[PDB]
Amino acid sequence: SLGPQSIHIKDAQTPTLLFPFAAPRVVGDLSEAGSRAEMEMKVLLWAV
Amino acid sequence: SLGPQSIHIKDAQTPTLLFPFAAPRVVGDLSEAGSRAEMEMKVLLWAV
Repeated sequence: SLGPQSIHIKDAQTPTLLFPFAAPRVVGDLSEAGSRAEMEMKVLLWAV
Repeated sequence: SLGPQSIHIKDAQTPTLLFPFAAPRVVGDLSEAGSRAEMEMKVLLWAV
């Protein structure tokens, strides 16, 4: 809604499909592997 | 070491066995299952 009136944008949606192809992270310049080996496992499992 | 002198306690040790039977947590009065289902998986995997 702007000042004088409103704008209809998104109706309402109920999904049917789902495609979790989430690439975790492309960073390798930190020597990060100990925290990364659990953070990416978060990014897969508990996120999806 | 106290004031005047020192006390020898632990020599030095290098292990041979290892037994990780760590029970994660016995708490059930919080409705905690969403965070618990990753915290216990930490307590097993990345801790050991």
